[PDB]
Amino acid sequence: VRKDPITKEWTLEGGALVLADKGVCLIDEFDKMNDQDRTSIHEAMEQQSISISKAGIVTTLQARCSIIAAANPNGGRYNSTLPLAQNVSLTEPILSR
Amino acid sequence: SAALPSIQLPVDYNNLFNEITDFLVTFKQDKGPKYMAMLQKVANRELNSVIIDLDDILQYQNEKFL
Amino acid sequence: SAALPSIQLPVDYNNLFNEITDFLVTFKQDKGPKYMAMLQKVANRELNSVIIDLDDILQYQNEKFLQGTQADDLVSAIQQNANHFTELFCRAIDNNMPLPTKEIDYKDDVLDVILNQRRLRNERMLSDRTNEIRSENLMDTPPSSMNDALREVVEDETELFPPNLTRRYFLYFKPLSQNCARRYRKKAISSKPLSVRQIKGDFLGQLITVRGIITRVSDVKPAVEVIAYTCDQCGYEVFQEVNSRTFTPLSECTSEECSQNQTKGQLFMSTRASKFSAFQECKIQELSQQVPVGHIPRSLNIHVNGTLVRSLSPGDIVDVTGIFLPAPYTGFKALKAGLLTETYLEAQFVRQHKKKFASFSLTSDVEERVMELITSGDVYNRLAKSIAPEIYGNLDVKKALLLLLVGGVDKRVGDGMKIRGDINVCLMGDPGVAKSQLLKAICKISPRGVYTTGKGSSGVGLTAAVMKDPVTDEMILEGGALVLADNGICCIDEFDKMDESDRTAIHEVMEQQTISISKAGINTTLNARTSILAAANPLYGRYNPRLSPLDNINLPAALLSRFDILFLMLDIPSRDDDEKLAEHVTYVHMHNKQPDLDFTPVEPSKMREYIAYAKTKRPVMSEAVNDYVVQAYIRLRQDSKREMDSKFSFGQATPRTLLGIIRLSQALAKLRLADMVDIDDVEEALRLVRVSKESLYQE
Amino acid sequence: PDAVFGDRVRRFQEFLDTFTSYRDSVRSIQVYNSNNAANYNDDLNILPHRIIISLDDLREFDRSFWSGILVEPAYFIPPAEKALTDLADSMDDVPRHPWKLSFKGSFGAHALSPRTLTAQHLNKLVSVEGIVTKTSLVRPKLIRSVHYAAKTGRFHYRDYTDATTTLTTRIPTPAIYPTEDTEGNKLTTEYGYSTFIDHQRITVQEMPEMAPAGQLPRSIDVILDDDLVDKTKPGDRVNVVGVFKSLGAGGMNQSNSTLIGFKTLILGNTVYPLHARSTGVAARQMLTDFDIRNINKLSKKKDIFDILSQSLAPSIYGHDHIKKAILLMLMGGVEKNLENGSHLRGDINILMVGDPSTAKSQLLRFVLNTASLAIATTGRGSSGVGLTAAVTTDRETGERRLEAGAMVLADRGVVCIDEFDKMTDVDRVAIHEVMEQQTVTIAKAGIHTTLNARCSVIAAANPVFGQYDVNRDPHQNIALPDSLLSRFDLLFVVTDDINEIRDRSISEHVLRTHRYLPPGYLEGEPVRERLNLSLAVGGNYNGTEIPKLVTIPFLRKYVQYAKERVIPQLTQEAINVIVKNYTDLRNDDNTKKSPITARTLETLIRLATAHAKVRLSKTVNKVDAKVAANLLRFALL
Amino acid sequence: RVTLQEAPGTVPPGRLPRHREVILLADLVDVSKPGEEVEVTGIYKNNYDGNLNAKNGFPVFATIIEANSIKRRVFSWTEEEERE
Amino acid sequence: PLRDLDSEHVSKIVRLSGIIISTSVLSSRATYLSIMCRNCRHTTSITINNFNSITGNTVSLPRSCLSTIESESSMANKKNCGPDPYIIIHESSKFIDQQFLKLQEIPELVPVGEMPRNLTMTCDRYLTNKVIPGTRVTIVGIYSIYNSKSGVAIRTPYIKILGIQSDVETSSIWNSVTMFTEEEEEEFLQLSRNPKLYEILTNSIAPSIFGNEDIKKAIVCLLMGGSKKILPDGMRLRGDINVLLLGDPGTAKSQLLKFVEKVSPIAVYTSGKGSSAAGLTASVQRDPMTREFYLEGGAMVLADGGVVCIDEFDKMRDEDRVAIHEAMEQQTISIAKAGITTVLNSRTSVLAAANPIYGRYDDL
Ligand SMILES: Nc1ncnc2c1ncn2[C@@H]1O[C@H](COP(=O)(O)OP(=O)(O)OP(O)(O)=S)[C@@H](O)[C@H]1O
Ligand SMILES: Nc1ncnc2c1ncn2[C@@H]1O[C@H](COP(=O)(O)OP(=O)(O)OP(O)(O)=S)[C@@H](O)[C@H]1O
Ligand SMILES: Nc1ncnc2c1ncn2[C@@H]1O[C@H](COP(=O)(O)OP(=O)(O)O)[C@@H](O)[C@H]1O
Ligand SMILES: [Mg+2]
Ligand SMILES: [Mg+2]
Ligand SMILES: [Mg+2]
Ligand SMILES: [Zn+2]
Ligand SMILES: [Zn+2]
Repeated sequence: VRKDPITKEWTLEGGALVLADKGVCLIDEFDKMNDQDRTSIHEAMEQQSISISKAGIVTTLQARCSIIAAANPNGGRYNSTLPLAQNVSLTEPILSR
Repeated sequence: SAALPSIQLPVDYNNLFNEITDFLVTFKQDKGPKYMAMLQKVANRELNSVIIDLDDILQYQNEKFL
Repeated sequence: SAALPSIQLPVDYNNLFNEITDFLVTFKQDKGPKYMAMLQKVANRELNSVIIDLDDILQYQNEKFLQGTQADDLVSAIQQNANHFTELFCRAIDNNMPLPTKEIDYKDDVLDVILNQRRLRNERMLSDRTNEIRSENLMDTPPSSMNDALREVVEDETELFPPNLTRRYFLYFKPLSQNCARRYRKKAISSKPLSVRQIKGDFLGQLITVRGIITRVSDVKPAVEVIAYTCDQCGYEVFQEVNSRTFTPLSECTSEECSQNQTKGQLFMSTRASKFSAFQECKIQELSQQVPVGHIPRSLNIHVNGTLVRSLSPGDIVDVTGIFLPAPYTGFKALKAGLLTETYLEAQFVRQHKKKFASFSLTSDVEERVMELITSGDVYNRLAKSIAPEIYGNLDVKKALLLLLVGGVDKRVGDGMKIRGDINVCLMGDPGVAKSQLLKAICKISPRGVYTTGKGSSGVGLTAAVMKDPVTDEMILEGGALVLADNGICCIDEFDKMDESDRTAIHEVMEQQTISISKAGINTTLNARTSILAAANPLYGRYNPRLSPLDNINLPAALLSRFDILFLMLDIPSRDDDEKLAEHVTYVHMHNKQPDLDFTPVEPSKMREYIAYAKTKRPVMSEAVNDYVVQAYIRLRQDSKREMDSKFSFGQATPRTLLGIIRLSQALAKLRLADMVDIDDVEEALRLVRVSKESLYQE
Repeated sequence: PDAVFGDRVRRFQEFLDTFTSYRDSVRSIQVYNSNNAANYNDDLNILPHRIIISLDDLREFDRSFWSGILVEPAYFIPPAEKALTDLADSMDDVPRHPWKLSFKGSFGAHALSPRTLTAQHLNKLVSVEGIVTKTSLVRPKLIRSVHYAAKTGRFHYRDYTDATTTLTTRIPTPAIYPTEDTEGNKLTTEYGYSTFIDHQRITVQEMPEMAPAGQLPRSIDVILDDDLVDKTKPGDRVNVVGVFKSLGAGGMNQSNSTLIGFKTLILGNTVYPLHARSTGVAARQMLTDFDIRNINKLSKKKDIFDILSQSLAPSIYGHDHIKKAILLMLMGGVEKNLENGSHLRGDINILMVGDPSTAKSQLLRFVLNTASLAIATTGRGSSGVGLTAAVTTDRETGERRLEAGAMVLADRGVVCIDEFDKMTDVDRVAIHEVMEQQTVTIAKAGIHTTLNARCSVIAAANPVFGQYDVNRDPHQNIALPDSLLSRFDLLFVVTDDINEIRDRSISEHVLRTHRYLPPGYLEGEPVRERLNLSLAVGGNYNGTEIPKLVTIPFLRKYVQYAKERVIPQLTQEAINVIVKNYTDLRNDDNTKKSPITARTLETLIRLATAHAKVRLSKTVNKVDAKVAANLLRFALL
Repeated sequence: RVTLQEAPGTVPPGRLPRHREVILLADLVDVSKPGEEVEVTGIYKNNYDGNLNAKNGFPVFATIIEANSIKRRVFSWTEEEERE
Repeated sequence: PLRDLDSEHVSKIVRLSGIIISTSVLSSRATYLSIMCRNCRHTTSITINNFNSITGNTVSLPRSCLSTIESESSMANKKNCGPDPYIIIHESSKFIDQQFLKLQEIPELVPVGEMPRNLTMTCDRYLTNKVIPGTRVTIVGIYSIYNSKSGVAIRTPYIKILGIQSDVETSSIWNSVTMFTEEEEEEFLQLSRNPKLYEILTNSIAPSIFGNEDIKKAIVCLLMGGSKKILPDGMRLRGDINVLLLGDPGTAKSQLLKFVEKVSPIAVYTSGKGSSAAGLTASVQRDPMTREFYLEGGAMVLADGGVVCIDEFDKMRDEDRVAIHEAMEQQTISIAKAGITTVLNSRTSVLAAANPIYGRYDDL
């Protein structure tokens, strides 16, 4: 929920996951997201919904979006002797979805 | 409001109206009451004026005092 | 009319003005009258401010009561109407002004020659009008009656400079003291100091005293009271009074010659002929002991005008006596209810709880007290034991804290470089040795003492920060704690818990006595001449003899070398000393005071004035003491070389140790009020250095 | 003169004649003022001219007049104030400001909240409970201005009125400031003869306990006058009784032309600071003579320390010495302020560390519930700014101003810190100053202040291995700095050791506690929760009126009485005992959980003083010193 | 009101792309989404502002384009598309 | 739809769906107001029944006194009262409340390169305080016009709210209902006499999840809860149960959490690190309009008297850890910030799920 500095009005942005409802979300460089985007992605693939409690707005938004992600291996090169779990920064709950 | 303030006066227009009605009904000067026959004559279009006598009212009050 | 009805008040200003005029010429304190001599000094351009003391007025009224005559209570009338009585006293003073004995010359102030020219112009106007009316000779006719009538017609016909435009003095009301009110059964609201919470709306218009700490002081600015305009058309000078925060200028001339004429002249401002005041706005804050439970301290505005400017500095515990006056409302228009007014205290008198060392003067009163303290005997030990009488023991610690308060002699060399004279002292030890209490005591004793916490004070709270001053409407650099403790002792408790920025700031301050800030706000160098007293703990919170003294002291070698004295304060459990410490602490808890009755501890004000007298001396060192110091330094360096490899190392001997020895010797010579440094001062300094670390660590 | 105004004046005069309590309350105020005036004349404080009026008694007397005040206060309150002023002037004939009214009792449908306030409650007397957020500066408002004409030497005056003083609206007549009189002479303002009445406005929003958890809260403005200013600080829980008034014209003038609407604010008649859990208002209660007599009867008993301690938390088995320590902390000791400005601690700090599920947080919550000014704090939830203080910017003045943290707001109170071991290092360094030097020093950009933070601290910690280990040294188990352990007066290690008989006793106590029913409640009915708000003035269940164990409301009376009344002093018989115990403890050889410094002697003195406060004794005796030493020896060993 | 910017493929190398304000009337609203290339025909007229521009010190006017027509330089299927 | 509102809908009743950003404070409008002339002392009453306009006074006080035009008195005592001579007698005036709402289109259906559009709405009387910000509503109202002082003759549109219908109703303490119909009471008592109530209530818990019958029994016990206590000494003992489910992935733990969230009267499903923009525990922030402390949100305070289903309980922040601890035993959250200190109720049953390290559970 963001305030425009000039318009001086509030806007509720659902983000890319809510905005791609009944569509597809294309996430480039899936490996290097921050913690907030990682939590948003986990909530989007877990319950297919995104909950917001900000600036007096408490609601949930539908995030029924198919996700196609692109990622690079750890170190920039894939290791065949090592499984995929230790080749990415993604943890098990976000990888199994 | 305080722009139209109120005062208490000894006159009460409810009990006075009740006394007026009782005087018009129950006054007998000495066919039936005087002002009840006057009102019957008015209602039959035989009279156009009703004259209220204050002597009759004073008589009524002094009988009520008796 | 009934639109502006009248009331009868007990006050009558005519007999009160007569009483004021009688008091100014009759009161003799026990050359002639006091205030007549003061006015003679003012008229000779030797004095700029007239201070009216209400104690003198109360004494005058009481003497008039002893002769039996009736005199009104002028003191209470001044206490309730100080704003009117300021102008009443100014008019009474202007009525009987002694003639200046000294002749005006080219070295006098511009204001003095301007007022003299105005006075001469007034006499010339009066003489010209009297001559003109006498030359008219209207009736051609009792010489005294005609002279009186001519005087009145000349006086009300001419346009003269008013007395406000011919005054060279500022008048202030000194509050009556509590003692003089106690002598004569008087109960004065002006004498009792109030907190800023207790000053309510019913105190407006009164002369009251507020007690508190000064937080912010504005820059001195010229606030105009009356603006002078000149007119080329008529030659008149038109004066417009100003009593608001903002004014509008005059455009067309309002003099009588232009008002009568069809063609109006145009006015031009003359800054030199107008009247200004030195103006400061100060914020006074409620003291910690005056704030109730769980409340935030409040602030009050103080307006400082005239010659009282620069008498208030931030961080000063002060009693400010002034007139509580209302101001126009400043704030949102929607939130105001009726005729809301802001408040300010027009300052009249300033009393310092801790007198500054630079303001010390060798008057007659301080001389007898200093001489008594000298002839009492053993001034050094007595002053050391009286710093914190509550804290048992720590004689050498209190001795070096007293040397910290006194400090050495700063050195300026002709090439421009300087050597600091301020001592820096560190107190590192186990918890429960009362080093925080000693730091608080040193802060209380020193006139400019700032107590800080290692994490409570951040980087911006120590050096500086740029902020906007709205009264002067300009960006100024508000200093931190090191600025606030300038030319004073800055006490940093929990020194080991500081972050690297604060460590860097202290690292520069202890040697350079300046802070060089080059940030996005300002590129400046500011003077911070603090004498720094730190308190600290070891690595683990406790001292262990297993490690070397350098190992368990988290202190880098450079900042270790900056400290002139470091005191290890070890809590070694011993049966004999614990008895004395326990009985001392328990006596302090029981009789609420020091147990030892064999000597009287020196009062903190007495200590402050003696240290102020000691700081005036600048001792020098002769050849013999120089050779003694040189040989001592050589032996110290050799001993540090020998003990560097051993576990008994306390660091490496440094030229800063030589400077510390010289500084401590000079401070000890200052404490003797001597201009020379002897051998025994150097022996005492070396003894303090040795018992700082080696005597207690060896045991 | 109005007829209904006079009739209502006579009716309130009859009401005041019926209830003599208001009459002799007026008489008590007048004799107090006259006594202070006589003392000022011969050799101070003045009471305001207002009377607390119970609405329930008025409803018992005249229901029509009570409903008139509640529904239309503008027509009914001024006659009542006039009648009170006439009665007060009638009793003042033998020995000037008009008397005011304050309302208490049940309001019914008019007991509202800032969210519940709508415009149907406008022009009505409403009671609104909430939390103070903004408190404006107390500003003097000019009522009468007095001026002097020097040419004639005469004192003139002018009176000024606005819409916020009177309940019923009148014609706004703006009288300008008189600077010249009728004949044109110069007038000089006589400050000190003019009349200024203090004025404040506060912003009361709904309390976060009953505010909805999701959306923004609602707030109202309250106008306060000379006797109601500085009764509140931001963060207080308040009940404001006043008339919900509307002022001005809502843009209906041609000059005004916007949709702020009619501005709405409460003309406050009464301000009650209520005590809530973990707030800045101290819980105070009226002490009757029966309660003082009972407290004095318990003071003479010899087992009183064992009665008050065991009656603290009877639902928690064991931990008897912890109960004794909590009681002695609630007593608070005596602080010393010397002639040189030095301050010596009086408050007692307690730290408890040990195994989980050992009734530590329950004891913390008990002390939060039973102390007058206890404030609860957790470890990682609060930070350095939230604990000591912070700096914000005022909107009106434009300058920086202070927010008092958890430790400053608990001045002369208890700080209940839970999960003490997870606090940050900056928090530890900040609280090193507060636990001993009892102050908070602020040195920020432009602000250098010192705030009083005189507090008692209870901390609950957890060993780094999760469970306390007997064979390990306690320094590794506690894993806290030595300075922090020296700050705390008592340190209690609690071990969840398993024993069959002891576990049987614990289980029986827990089940007997779980077989409890409140009075007046059915078997299947769930117990209802009512949020505890108390007005601030100025295993046996059947503990009622000191039978065996002291009930909690009477225990608070005992604690309050012992704090305000008795201030004990040391005597040499206790001094020899405490000196012997301290010098022995410094030279003992056995390993202790807490290290021994010079602070331990002061802990002994504080515990002896607190035990003397338990006994209601003007002096500290030898048995007090013995109890203080034997309580500390358990915590040490 | 629609902000029309020069397409970056047609801008000269060192120069910035110019922009204009296009006013769309009753039937032309919501026909051009942001980020798409359109070609607009319209009257290039002069907007009126009170007291001109005080910052410039010159009687400088702003210009707008009142759009007469918009041509753009959709997932709808027909029955033929269905049978395909 | 909100984007399809044209100029053909102006001063027409339209029905439009959306979400609500903010509900303003209740302004006070005047229905009946009594006025008095300043010097003429003429008393008049104005009754206003049109409150649906914004930014403009469609009804105002008269510009001149009405005593002269009425000619009410035979005496009729040049006299001019002046421009705007009437003052409002507030003690005899009647007022109502009015609210401004801001409604955005649904953020699910918005073009990617566009800021979503919103409309201002005015409601009054019994239509105020009927919705909270964030709920999805259908508004019936008049699409109308106001001029706010970018086009020589341009107007700002707004909606005169005539009725509000809520598509979904959020679950909370204040939105909960405690009244019950008599037939529902008869049905609930008749259900309780079934001796096989435990089996039906365990079977009804997640019928689509095979196995885990003891976990279903745990869920039933979680949903019922225990008896809360208020003891005479002041300390309270909680009745809510806390159930943790840790085990190998792909075992319907998250599905059980989702079913508990769907079946509970009040419940919040969240992760260990919270939600995308909804925090955990309790969040105290400043008010966006008044810069004052208030409770913004948090799963344990929005679900007081309910269940918080915390998936991924192992990954968690330290402040969240300590606040969750205080919420699990004491069922309260203690917040002591720089301005506000409070202890607020968090009476919530906690159902948490976690995954062990190194993937699968290790028996060694
Ligand atoms: N020699 C002493 N004489 C009198 N009081 C003492 C002495 N040593 C310690 N105390 C007291 O012991 C207490 C210790 O308080 P502090 O002054 O904070 O000690 P400390 O050295 O600052 O401990 P820190 O802060 O961990 S370095 C105070 O109440 C002191 O008055
Ligand atoms: N016993 C089961 N009966 C029915 N569906 C099941 C069962 N076990 C797993 N599933 C399904 O398998 C999928 C795995 O999702 P969940 O098991 O719910 O995730 P989870 O592993 O429990 O939680 P994690 O550890 O954070 S991935 C879901 O679609 C479940 O419905
Ligand atoms: N000695 C005891 N007597 C009674 N109840 C106890 C005791 N010890 C623990 N409990 C119970 O254990 C529960 C756990 O809370 P608590 O023990 O306060 O946690 P912690 O010890 O971690 O603070 C409490 O509800 C309390 O009733
Ligand atoms: Mg310390
Ligand atoms: Mg616990
Ligand atoms: Mg899962
Ligand atoms: Zn001129
Ligand atoms: Zn009129």
